Amino acid sequence: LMDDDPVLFNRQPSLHKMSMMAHRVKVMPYSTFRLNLSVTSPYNADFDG
Amino acid sequence: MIIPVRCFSCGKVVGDKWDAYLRLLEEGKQEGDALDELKLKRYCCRRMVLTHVDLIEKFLRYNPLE
Amino acid sequence: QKKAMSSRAGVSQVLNRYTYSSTLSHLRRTNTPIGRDGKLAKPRQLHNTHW
Amino acid sequence: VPQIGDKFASRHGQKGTIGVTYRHEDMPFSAEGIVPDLIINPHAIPSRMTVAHLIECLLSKVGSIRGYEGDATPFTDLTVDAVSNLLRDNGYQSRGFEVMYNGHTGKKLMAQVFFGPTYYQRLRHMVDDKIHARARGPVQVLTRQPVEGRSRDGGLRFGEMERDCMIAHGAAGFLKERLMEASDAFRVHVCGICGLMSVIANLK
Amino acid sequence: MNAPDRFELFILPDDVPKLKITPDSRVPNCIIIKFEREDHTLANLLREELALYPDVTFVAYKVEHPLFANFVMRLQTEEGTRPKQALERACASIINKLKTLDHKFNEEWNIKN
Amino acid sequence: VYGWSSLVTSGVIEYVDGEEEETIMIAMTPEDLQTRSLNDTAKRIKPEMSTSSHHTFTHCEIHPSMILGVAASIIPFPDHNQSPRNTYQSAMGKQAMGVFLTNYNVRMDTMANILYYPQKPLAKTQAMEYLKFRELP
Amino acid sequence: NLMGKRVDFSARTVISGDPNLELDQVGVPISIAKTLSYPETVTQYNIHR
Amino acid sequence: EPKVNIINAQDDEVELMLSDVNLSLANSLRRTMLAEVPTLAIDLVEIKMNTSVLADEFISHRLGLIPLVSEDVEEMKYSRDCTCEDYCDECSVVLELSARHEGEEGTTDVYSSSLIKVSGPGNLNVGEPVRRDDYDQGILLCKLRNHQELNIRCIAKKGIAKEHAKWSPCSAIAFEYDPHNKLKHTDFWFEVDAKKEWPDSKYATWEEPPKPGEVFDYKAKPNRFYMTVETTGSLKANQVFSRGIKTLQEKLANVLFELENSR
Amino acid sequence: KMTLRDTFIEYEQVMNMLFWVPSWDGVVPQPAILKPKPLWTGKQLLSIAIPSGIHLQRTDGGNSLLSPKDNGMLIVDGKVMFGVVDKKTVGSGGGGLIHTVMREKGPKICAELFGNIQKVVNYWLLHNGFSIGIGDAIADASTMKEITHAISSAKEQVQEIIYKAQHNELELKPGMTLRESFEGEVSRTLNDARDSAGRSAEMNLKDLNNVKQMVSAGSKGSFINIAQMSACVGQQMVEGKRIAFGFADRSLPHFTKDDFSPESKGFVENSYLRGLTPQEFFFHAMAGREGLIDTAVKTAETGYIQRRLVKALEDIMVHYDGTTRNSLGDIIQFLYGED
Amino acid sequence: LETDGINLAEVMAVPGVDSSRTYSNSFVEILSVLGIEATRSSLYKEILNVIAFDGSYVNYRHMALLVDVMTSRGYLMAITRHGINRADTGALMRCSF
Amino acid sequence: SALFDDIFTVQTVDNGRYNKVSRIIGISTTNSAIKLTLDINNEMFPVSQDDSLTVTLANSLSLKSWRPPKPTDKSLADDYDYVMFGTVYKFEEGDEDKIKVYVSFGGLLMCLEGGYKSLASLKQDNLYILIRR
RNA sequence: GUCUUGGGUG
Ligand SMILES: [Mg+2]
Ligand SMILES: [Zn+2]
Ligand SMILES: [Zn+2]
Ligand SMILES: [Zn+2]
Repeated sequence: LMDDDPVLFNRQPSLHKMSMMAHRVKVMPYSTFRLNLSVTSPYNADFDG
Repeated sequence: MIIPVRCFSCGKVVGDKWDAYLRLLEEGKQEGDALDELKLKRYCCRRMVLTHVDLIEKFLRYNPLE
Repeated sequence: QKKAMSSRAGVSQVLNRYTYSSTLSHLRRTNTPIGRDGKLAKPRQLHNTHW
Repeated sequence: VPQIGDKFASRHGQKGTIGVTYRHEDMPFSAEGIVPDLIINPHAIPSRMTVAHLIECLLSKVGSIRGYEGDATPFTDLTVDAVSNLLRDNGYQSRGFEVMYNGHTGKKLMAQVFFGPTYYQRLRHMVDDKIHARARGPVQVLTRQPVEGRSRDGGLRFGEMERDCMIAHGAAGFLKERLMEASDAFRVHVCGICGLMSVIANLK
Repeated sequence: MNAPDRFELFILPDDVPKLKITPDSRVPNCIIIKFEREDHTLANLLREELALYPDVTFVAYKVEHPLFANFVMRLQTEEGTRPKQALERACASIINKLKTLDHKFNEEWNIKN
Repeated sequence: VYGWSSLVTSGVIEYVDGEEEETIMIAMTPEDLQTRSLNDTAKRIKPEMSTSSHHTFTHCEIHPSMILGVAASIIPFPDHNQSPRNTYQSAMGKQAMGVFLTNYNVRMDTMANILYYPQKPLAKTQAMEYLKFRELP
Repeated sequence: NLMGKRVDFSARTVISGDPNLELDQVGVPISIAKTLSYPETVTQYNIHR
Repeated sequence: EPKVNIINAQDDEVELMLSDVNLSLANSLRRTMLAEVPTLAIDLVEIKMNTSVLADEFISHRLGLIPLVSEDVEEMKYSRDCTCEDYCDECSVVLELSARHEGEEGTTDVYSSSLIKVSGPGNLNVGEPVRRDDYDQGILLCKLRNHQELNIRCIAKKGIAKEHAKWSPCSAIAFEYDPHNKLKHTDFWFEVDAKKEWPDSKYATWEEPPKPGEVFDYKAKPNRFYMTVETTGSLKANQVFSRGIKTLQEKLANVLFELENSR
Repeated sequence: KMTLRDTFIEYEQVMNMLFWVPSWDGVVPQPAILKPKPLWTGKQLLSIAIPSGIHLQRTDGGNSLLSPKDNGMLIVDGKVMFGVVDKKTVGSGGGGLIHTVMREKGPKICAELFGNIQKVVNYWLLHNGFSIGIGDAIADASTMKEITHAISSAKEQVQEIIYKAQHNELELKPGMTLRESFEGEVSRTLNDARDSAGRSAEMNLKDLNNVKQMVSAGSKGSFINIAQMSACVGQQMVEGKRIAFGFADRSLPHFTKDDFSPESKGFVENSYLRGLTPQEFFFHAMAGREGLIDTAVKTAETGYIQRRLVKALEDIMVHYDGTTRNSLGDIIQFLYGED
Repeated sequence: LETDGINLAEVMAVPGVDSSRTYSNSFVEILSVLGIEATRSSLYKEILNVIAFDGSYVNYRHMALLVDVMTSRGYLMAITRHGINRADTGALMRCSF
Repeated sequence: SALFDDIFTVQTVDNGRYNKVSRIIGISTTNSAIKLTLDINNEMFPVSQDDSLTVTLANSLSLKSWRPPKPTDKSLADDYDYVMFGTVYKFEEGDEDKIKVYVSFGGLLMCLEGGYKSLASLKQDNLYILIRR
C-alpha cells in the first residue's frame, strides 16, 4: 500500500452514506490511523478510543 | 517502587536524596522544610520526593527463591 | 449441570485482579437478574431509597 | 512504553489518547524552565463541566509547593478562594495561570496557561493490542469465510449497514468485490434443464 | 512496532543530501531550500538573521510535519543579490556573533573566579 | 478492646435498613442539629430549610461522603462534576495500571500489569486511607 | 453470510488527529501498509517501479 | 557587541544575563544545551546474575539514567563511526557492578558509587559515575536481601539528548526576558487589575518599570535575557555553556561547508 | 480570535503565515497600516486563504454597513471587508462560506479551503495561545449578589404558588389537572429563574473570558453550560417531572413529609464551581442516570427503525425516463421529488 | 378548537364548523373519510412535524418518497413485515428482511 | 496628487469593545455636514477628543508585491504620521447631496459623508488615508 | 479447531 492509493474508510455505525468515504493514502510511522479534523463530523468520530 | 533516579519533568537527580529525606523526617522537620533543605526548589522535583511510595520494602519480605 | 438453561448465569465470576481497587469493587458487587430481554427502564433507575 | 494511541484518563471522566509526543526543548516552558508532562485541550472543559478537574489541579499545585497532600473529600467546608489565597501567598498567580513561552521561538505566549500537577491514569487499552490487518488467512470450515478474531488472524465484518452505505453510494462493483473476491467466492455447476446443483463435473 | 529510530532525527543517510536548493519561478530571484535532519534550532536562527538584511525581501520557514525531521525555507533577495550568497553571509555572521559571545563568556567566568 | 461494636452496643450508633429509614428524621451534618444565626460568597449556601418551624431529628449521618462506593471514592471533589463523568471515572479507574498485589512476582496469572513508579495523588480523599490507594497507587 | 460477510484486504486500528493532513488524506501505519497489498498489472509504463 | 554578565557561578549552575543578541540566538543556545551537547551514558547492559526482585530492564533503565563524568567525552568517537565490529575503547567505557548480600539479616542497598570503571580510552577523564562529594553514596540502584545477588557489566557510549533523555547534561534552563512587559509580548488575563494580580519577575528590579506618562514604543525589540543553566554533574555549567556554543558553531560550519562545496 | 478587529500582525509572522498557505501565489499583500509601522490584520491573512471570485453577505440583527459590533459578514472577491469569522461563516450551516465555495469553485477547491484555513489559523494560534482555567468560571461579587437575589425571588414565587394551591386559589388550565397546573407553574418559574441567573452571569463575563470566547466562536459550549458552571445548575427532571416522592411522601429521608419546596423536589441552587450538596448531588445523579438509560436503551429501537426503513425503500431508483420505480417496475413518483 | 379523541365525519358536519378544513392527526381516519391523496398529505404533515420539532430540517423529497411508498397501493402500507412482505417482489428480498 | 484634503475636529472617541482600536467622529472645520467616522490603532496614532487632524485620502503614495521601504526613496507618506491602505466597498450616491463612501482598512472601517462635489473623486477601488497631528 | 458463559471498548 502506497501514497495516494484510494482506500475506503469507515466508522460504525454507518448511519448514512458519508460514514463510508474514499481517502488517499499517506504512509506514516506509529500504530494509529490519521484523520484531518474536519472529517470527524461525518464519521461522528473523535480521538478518545 | 524505589526512588526514581531523575525528576520526570526536568531531569534533576533525585535518586541520591531519599535517605537524607527520611533522616530529615525522622528528626522532626516537616516535609516542606526537608524538601527545602535538600534544595528541591521546583515543584516537579518536590513532588518527585513527596509522593514517592517505597514498595521495595514490601517486595523484599518474600524469601529469596534461590 | 444438566439444567444449565433455566439456571442463573454469572453468579460466580473470575476475580478481577487488574488493579487493587477493581478487586475491592468486584468483591462488593450486586446483581439484579432482570435480564436485557425487556426495555423497562424503571428497575434501571436510581431510586430515593438507594441513599 | 507509552506511545501514540495509548489511552489515559484523569479522575473526572477526562479520557483521551496520545496524539503526538514532543521533546523537552519543543514543549512550552514557564520562566522557571518547568515544562509540562502533558498538554490537554481547553475545549474539553466547558461542555463537559468538569470543574473538579481544574479545582484539583489548583489544590495539587498548592500541595506540591507547600509539601503536603490536598484534601479533596466531597462535602467539606473548603473553597476555591482559600486555595487561591494560599497559592498567591506562595508567589504564584492565584488562579493557576502562568506566563509560558513558545518552545520553538522562546517568545512569550500572548495568553497565559493554566498549569500544574494533575493525577493521571494509565488505562489498559494500548494501540499495539488492537492494531490488526489481514490480507489473506485462515477461513472457517463450514462457510469458508474469514475467521473471527484478532488473535486468530481473522477478518472484519462488512455487515448489513455497510451494505446500505455502499448501496447509497451506488458502488455496485465494490460491493460485489467485497462480498465475493474478498470472501467465500466459489464456482458451482448447475443443470441447464432442472436447475439443481446435482451436476457431476469431472474437470480433468 | 511502528516506532522509528531516535537517531534518524539527526543522522543523515548516504542517499539523503544535507541540503537541497530549488528555485521559485513565480517571483524573481527566489529559492526554496530543504534542510534535512534539522529542526527549529537552525531554522529560526537563520530566519531572524536573514530578516534583518536590507537586501533580503522575503524569508520564511516551516516544518510541514513534526514527525519528520526536516524544514523547508523560502528566501528571496533583490536584483543584484543572490539568495545563496545571503545565506552564506548569514551563516558567517551568526558564527562570528557566537565566537564573540564565547570569548566574552569565558572572560566573564574567569573574572568571577 | 473498645472499638466500633462497643459504640453500637452503647447506644450511640445503630443500624437502619431502607424500611426503617422511612420512619426516621436524619440530620445531614452534626452542625445541622442547631440553626445558625455567614454571607460567604465563596462557601456553598447550605440549604435554607425555612418551611418547618421546629425540627425533631432522630439521626445524623456520620459523614455524607460515605454514600459513595469503592470506585467513586477515588474521585477528588465529585460534587463539582456532572454525574455522568463521575460514573465514567468509576468505570475507568478499574482499568488503571497500578500494583494489584505485592506478591505479583510469586504468582502466575494469565496477564498482569505493574506500573514502574506508582505515585500517591497530591489531592486525596479521606476514604482512600481505608481503600489502601496510597499504599498501592 | 450473504447480506454481510467478513472480507479480506481490510485493516483496523485506533484513529488520531493530524492538523497537517489534507481533507481527503488518511495516514496509514507502515506495518498495515506492508500487510495490505494491491495487485498491479505489469505494463510498459510501470515495469521499472 | 554580544555581552555576558555572570550573576552567580558555582559548579552545577551558572546564572547569567545575555545582551545585545537576538532572541533566536538565545533560544537556540537554550535548545542546544538541552538537546545537542554530547555526554556519556550507559547504553548497553549485560546481566550475569540478577536474583533481585527488580526486573532486568527496570535495572537497565535505571543504570542508563546514571550521570557519568563526561569531561573528555569530546575526544571520543561515536560508536557508529568506529570501524571495530564488536565494541572498543575509541568509542566506549566499560563498567562493572558486583553486589551481594553477605550474612542473613538486614537489606543491602546497591548504589551508583559501586560501579567500577575497568576499561576505557585512557587517559581520558570519562566514565566514572558522578559523586557530589568525597563521601557521596551516589544514586540508589537496587536493594538486596539474603542470598540475592547482582552481577552486571555496563557499557557507556557517547550520545546526545535527541536520541534519549539520559544523554542530557542539563535539567532545567530557566529563561525569561522583559520582566515589565514593556514590549507587550504577553497580554495579561485579569479579574480586577492585571498589575496587582500578577507576581513580579525575579529580575524586575534589574530594569526600570514603565512610567505612567510613557507611551508605547514600536522600535524596541528584546535585548536582555536572563537564563539559569543547571547540570547533572556530568558536565560543569561553564562547560555546558561553552560546548553548547561550540556545537552551534559547528552546526553552522556544517551548513557553510555544504553550501560552499555545492558550488 | 484572529479576525477580531484589534488583531494586528508584524511582517515576520505575516511572512511565515503566508508561506504556510499551500495555494499562496507568492504576492505579499499590502499592510492595512503603513505608518508608523507596517501592520496586517487577521482578516487580511484569512482572506489570503479564501479563493478569489467569492462573494458572501450576511446581516446580523440589522447591523449597518459600518458594523459597530463587527458582526454580519461581507466578503468581496474573497476578501473580508468586515465581520468576525465564526461558526456562522465557516460552519456546516447552509449559505455559509463552505457552501458558497463548493457551489462556485467545485469540490477540489473547497477541499483545499479546509486545509488552507486550518494551517493559517493553527500557526497563528500556536504562536498566540489559548487556555481555560478555574477563573473563567468565577463571577465577581456584584453578579453573585444579583444571581442569589434572582434565585431567592424565584423561591419566594414558588412559595407563593404553593400557598395559593394549598388555600385553594390556583387557576387551572385547559386539559390539565390542578396538580398538573401547580407543577407546570412551578417548573416554569424555576426554569426562568435558572435562565435569568445565567443571563446575569453571561453579562458579567469579559471578552477575555475563555469560556465566553469558546461560546462566541461556537466551537464548544453554549449559554446553558455557562449558566450551570457559573450561576445555577437549576432543576433536575426525571421522566419529565420533578423528583418524585420515592420515599413515603418525600424524595429523601432528610426532608419532612409533604414538602413541595424547590430544594425538596430536585432544584439545585448551586453552580458546579460552588459545589453541589449531598441532596443535590443525589438528585443530579438520578437525572444523569435517566440520561444514560435513555442513551443505552433507545438506540436499539432507532436501529430497528432505520433497518426497516432501509428494507422498505432499498429497491427504489430513478430511471432514465425520470420516473421513480421499485423493483417490480411500479411507479412511486412520476418525477423524482416532483421537480 | 382542539380536541381529545377523534370523530372526523360527524364533527365535519356540525353547523358552524368549516367543513372543508377539519383535520385529524390520525391519517387512518383521513383515509376512511377523505381518501388516499388526503392521506398522503396528512402523512407528510405528521412526519414533517415529528422531524422539524427540534429545528431539524430534512429536504422535502425524502419524506415525499417515504409517504409515496406508503400510499402507492391505494391503502396504508406500514413499515413492518406485515407491510413490506405483502408486496409482489421476489422471494429472496422478502426472506432477506 | 491627493483626492480629498481636509482638516477635521474630533468629536467623540469610543474604546468600549477594544483596547488597541478606537472609533473617532469628526466634522470638517471648513465645510460642516462633512462627517468622518474612522477606526484607528491607538498604540500607533493615539487620538483625543477635540484634537485637530489633517486628513488626506489618496489613490497613491507616489509622486505589486509589498517589500519593506528603503530610506533613500521618497513618497507622499513622508509628510504624515499615520498612513493606512484600504478597499472601497460601497459608494452610496444617495439622497439629495448626502454621499457616503465606505473603506475597509483590513477590517478597520471608515465612512465619509458630504456633498457630491467633495467626494466625487473618491469613487475608486483602493484608497490610502494619511493623517497629521 | 468448536459451542456457551462472563468481563469490557467505540
Ligand atoms: Mg469516541
Ligand atoms: Zn523537576
Ligand atoms: Zn438436470
Ligand atoms: Zn570502537
